[PDB]
Amino acid sequence: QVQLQESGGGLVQPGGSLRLSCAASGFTFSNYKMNWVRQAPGKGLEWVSDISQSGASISYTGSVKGRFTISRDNAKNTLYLQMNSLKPEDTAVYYCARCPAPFTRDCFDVTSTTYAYRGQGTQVTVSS
Amino acid sequence: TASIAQARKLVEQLKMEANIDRIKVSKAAADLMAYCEAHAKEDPLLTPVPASENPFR
Amino acid sequence: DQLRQEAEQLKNQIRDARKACADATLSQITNNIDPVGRIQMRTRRTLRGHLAKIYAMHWGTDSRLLVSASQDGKLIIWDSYTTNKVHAIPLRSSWVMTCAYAPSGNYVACGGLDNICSIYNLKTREGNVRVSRELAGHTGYLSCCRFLDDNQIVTSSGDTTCALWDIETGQQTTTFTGHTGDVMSLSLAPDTRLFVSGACDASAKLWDVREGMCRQTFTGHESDINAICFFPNGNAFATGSDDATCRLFDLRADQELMTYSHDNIICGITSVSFSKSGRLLLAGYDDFNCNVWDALKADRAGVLAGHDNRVSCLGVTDDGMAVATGSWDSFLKIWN
Amino acid sequence: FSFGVILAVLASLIIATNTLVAVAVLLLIHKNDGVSLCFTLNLAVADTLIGVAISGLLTDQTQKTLCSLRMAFVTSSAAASVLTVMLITFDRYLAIKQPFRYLKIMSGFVAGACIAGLWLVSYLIGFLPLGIPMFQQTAYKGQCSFFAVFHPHFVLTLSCVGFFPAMLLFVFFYCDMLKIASMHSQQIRKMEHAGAMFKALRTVSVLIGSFALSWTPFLITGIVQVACQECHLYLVLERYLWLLGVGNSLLNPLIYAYWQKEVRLQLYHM
Amino acid sequence: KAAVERSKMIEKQLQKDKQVYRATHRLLLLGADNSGKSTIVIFETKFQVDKVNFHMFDVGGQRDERRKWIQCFNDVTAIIFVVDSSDYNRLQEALNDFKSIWNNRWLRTISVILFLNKQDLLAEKVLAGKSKIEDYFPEFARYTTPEDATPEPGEDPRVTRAKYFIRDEFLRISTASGDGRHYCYPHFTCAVDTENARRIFNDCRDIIQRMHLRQYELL
Amino acid sequence: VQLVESGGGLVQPGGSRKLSCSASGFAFSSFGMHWVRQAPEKGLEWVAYISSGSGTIYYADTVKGRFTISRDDPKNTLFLQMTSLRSEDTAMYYCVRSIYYYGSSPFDFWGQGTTLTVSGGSDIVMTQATSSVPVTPGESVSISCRSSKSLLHSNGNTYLYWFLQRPGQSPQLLIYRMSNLASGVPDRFSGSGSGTAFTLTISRLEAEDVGVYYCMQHLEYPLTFGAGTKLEL
Ligand SMILES: CC(C)c1noc(C2CCN(c3ncnc(Nc4ccc(S(C)(=O)=O)cc4F)c3[N+](=O)[O-])CC2)n1
Repeated sequence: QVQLQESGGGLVQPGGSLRLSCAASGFTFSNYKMNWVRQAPGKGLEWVSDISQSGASISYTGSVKGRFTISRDNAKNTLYLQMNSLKPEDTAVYYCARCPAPFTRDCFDVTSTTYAYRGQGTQVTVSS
Repeated sequence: TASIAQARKLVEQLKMEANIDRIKVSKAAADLMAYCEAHAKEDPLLTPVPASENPFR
Repeated sequence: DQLRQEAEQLKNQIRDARKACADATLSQITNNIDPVGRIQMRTRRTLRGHLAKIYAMHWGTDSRLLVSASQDGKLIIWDSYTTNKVHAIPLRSSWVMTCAYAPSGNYVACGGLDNICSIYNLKTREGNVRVSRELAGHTGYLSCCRFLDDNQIVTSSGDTTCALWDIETGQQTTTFTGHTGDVMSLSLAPDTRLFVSGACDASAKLWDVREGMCRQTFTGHESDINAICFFPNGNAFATGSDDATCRLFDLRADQELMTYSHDNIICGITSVSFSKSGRLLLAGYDDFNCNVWDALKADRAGVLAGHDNRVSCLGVTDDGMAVATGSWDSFLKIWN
Repeated sequence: FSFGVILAVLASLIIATNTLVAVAVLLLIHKNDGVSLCFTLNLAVADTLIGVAISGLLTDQTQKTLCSLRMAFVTSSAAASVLTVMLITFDRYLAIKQPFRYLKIMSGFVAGACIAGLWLVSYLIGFLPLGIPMFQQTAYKGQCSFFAVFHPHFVLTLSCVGFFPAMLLFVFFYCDMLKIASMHSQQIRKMEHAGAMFKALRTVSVLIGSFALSWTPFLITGIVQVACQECHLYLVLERYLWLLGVGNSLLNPLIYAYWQKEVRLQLYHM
Repeated sequence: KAAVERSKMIEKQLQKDKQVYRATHRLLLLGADNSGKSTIVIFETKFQVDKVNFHMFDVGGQRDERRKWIQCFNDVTAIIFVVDSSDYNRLQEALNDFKSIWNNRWLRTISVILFLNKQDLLAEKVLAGKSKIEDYFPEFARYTTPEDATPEPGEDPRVTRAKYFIRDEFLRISTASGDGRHYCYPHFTCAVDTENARRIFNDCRDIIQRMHLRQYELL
Repeated sequence: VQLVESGGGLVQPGGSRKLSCSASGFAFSSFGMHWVRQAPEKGLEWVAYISSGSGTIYYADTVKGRFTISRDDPKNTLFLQMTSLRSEDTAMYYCVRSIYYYGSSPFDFWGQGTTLTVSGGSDIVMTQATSSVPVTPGESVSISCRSSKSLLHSNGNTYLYWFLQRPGQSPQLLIYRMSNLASGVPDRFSGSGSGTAFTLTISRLEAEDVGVYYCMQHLEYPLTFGAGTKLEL
């Protein structure tokens, strides 16, 4: 069992803030690289951010720089994401994916609906 | 309805797996012990064979 | 809706019943057996003549002849006792990933990135070797096609599906579905009525040939599964994965028994195999070497060194007297 | 007359060291396919015969036909080790100037034909002047010092005909590989600058210096001998300059063998 | 005794097959949909330049997960990468791919030839003005100013940008990893160029020359 | 699979003639060839052998120095040039094919034949005492082919072959290496033996196996046949 479960999400106002967590179990959390992925309504999947094994290297996509933050807790098997000043085009479904092949510095994921190590997702709606 | 089809056969598959019978690990582990003992003299790799009966010499 | 919560309760019941039959462990029962000691093996033969790296090999039933495949586009049949070449067959497509040998010794099969496991005839009256049939019903590449008898074959593909063919008419009979990722290997039971497969979703399944339905599902790994093989008496099997660990499962108890891991090994396993008696387990790695384990105690007892690139295939003869390993440096070696 | 203590010890290292390197090279031939290793093995064999031939002069430190044959064996051995170095340079030159046509003509048969014909030319240079009456100077007999059996005119012909034209080709070839490697590194340093917002001289100097500075002084004084008709040469002046010529055999296994890291890896392991 | 003689005649035939195998120069072509990967160049293709043979492959026949069958092409001469450098909404996706190929464990000694196709489109279709920065890919105008080359005599400074855009980010990844064992050869192309068989000829010659100079301790 | 011969006739002593064996329908370039001679009323004799690739040639002592054998693969033809003929060369000729690897079967297909009339102690001797035996439908028979030397090699297998010739056709193969059964032969013939004595038995004989039988050896290279026996009524 490599179960991944997400918590959080709901209706928000423009300029609001949300906080998300991704609890994990079934593997050693301190050997892999973790990352977030979102899917817009009626479109494909878009990579967003990732964090290294220890917490030294952090990457973002160009559209969310300056508004998103990623962090991990190796002592509790959790993954976080902080949101600030959300725009109406942020409505999507957010997942929580894991890189395979530990002790490695590349991933082959965000394929179509066939990736095994992925969560179910939570609904985020930013409109008024 | 695409996910409905995949979410119905998954539940149906799990139903026929729960109604199964299992035995104890102590009973299962003992049978593996007996087979290895009764066939210990029929393994040239475990017990080396002399060069007289070695076709790869 | 309720189709997601209902499946959650069913998983709880299966897990709960397994703990009832978990009284003792295999490790605390075999504590009175004397250890094997130290196993030393050395190379006896070296077969050379291929132009590129080697993916597959297979032993003959008589334990003297074997066949190997290479991505230069050749298929050579060797004589192991005298290192003589008997045949050489050129292929139409260079990218080949598997090969098999018929139990009766009249046919040879191969396949690869061209989505076809084709069949060759050896006992021709004109004095050469010619193609006999071509089976085409798959959508992804082929990773294993294994003979059942002189008339039907079973294949696994990279489109998450297995099939059972009929060579006389070229039409498949039964289709097995249920996996999630690419199917990487398969293994036939000694009684030839069941087989298992390992996919890239970190799970294994047990099928039956006569009916065509799934029976049990096993899951104890954390990553992709590369190799699988059966116990000699047909009641257990072992696997290898990319998390650098091998595991042993029991069909009767439907759970795990033993784990073979070491603190200095951080590379995956590419192939596994048992011995004739079933007490020793062999595995190939990406650090250019192979290890020998004590199955009943799970402690290392040997090593085989001498290859230049990673080992890709491994096999043991029918009478359990020799071991053959291929590698990416285009050489074959025979140990003891 | 203390010129015996250093000769016996000097030949001992040449025989032992060269045959140690030749073992490592031949083992790697059995582990992969490669034609460039065939010439490397031949150099180690050719440098071994120099030590064997020198070891036959410890007793000399005598007859009209005994020491005449001795002075002809050493001449052929030191001529087939110079010719092998010129063979390696031409092989390196073609693989860089014309890389596409080099992969067609080259095979294992071409290497065998070149090595076999190399030993015939070396043999003809040494044992033929034993019949030509122009060389083979007068018969004062007495002892044997390579000049009671050969004439100084023999030195004049060989140097001007073969050695000087062969030295000119060595410099020309290595002044072109230095030019090619200079422009390939110009573009590499240019890519690194946009992506963020010397070895040649030291190596070449050893190859040019070692090849030319060994046998040149021997030929320089020999040519002057003809002009003098007497300048008290073929004496202690010529009994120490010869030591340089046999000094290459202790230096070749360090440039063409101790490099090529693949070769160096086996030496440490074994 | 008569079976040993038969085995030796099989080896003479294998020797003649090795002569042809060595001068073949296999290639691998992989790109993306809507990138014009076909018109620039049917699994296999044959062409001959100066009596030299080349052979190129396309593997467009499987699913979208390729972490298993890509390990076969570990000893090809080079890899051709094609980018449709005209759209900005799908340009961040193209970068990620390149990053996975460069840093893979089994492809550490393979060089990549980069083709930036779709140049005539970006010359005028986007010059009119329908896109900007901070609304699309925010890294082609992070205060960039190169002064090492101004080709194509006659233009205002912003013509090649929409194709010059992509050049910098692929070089940021390339020069930050890989000591001396593989490089990158970017090129600019279009939909009507007839000299693309010569660029591959020249770029494959520098790969072999740079490999020999390094093992002689000259580079 | 066809083999045809051309040549022959009447020649005075001291002349010469050339023979040809044309082949079609199989891979001619991977098979060896033999020449076998049969007198008007006598046994069979071995003449010459040309291997595949023409790298090995053997001759009989009685025809050494006069006969020459050669082949040309592109045209699928075999030749036999003879000179200085005498009264001992009046016999029939055949061209035969063979192939050698691990587990194969040599001496499988024979030619048809052509007619040509014109007007030392170390070799193994193969002896068949049987010359004529009565036959009845549906009974057992026994024939023996002994030897003057041991035919068992120090690698596992012995070398003995059996042949059948009908009253008006060319001979064919029945059993190779004392134990195997040739393809297309029924399951009625069996063979057994040990070292020097060998036997051949038939369970229930029909009226389609009336003729002569032969045995040979393939251990030493000068090949020797047997006298033969008749299965007449
Ligand atoms: C053939 C080409 C490649 C070539 N281009 O240049 C040369 C040199 C000229 C020929 N060779 C020698 N010429 C002179 N003397 C030599 N040895 C020697 C032996 C005995 C005494 S002594 C104590 O008795 O007085 C002194 C000596 F100097 C040698 N030699 O090295 O054998 C080698 C190279 N070859």
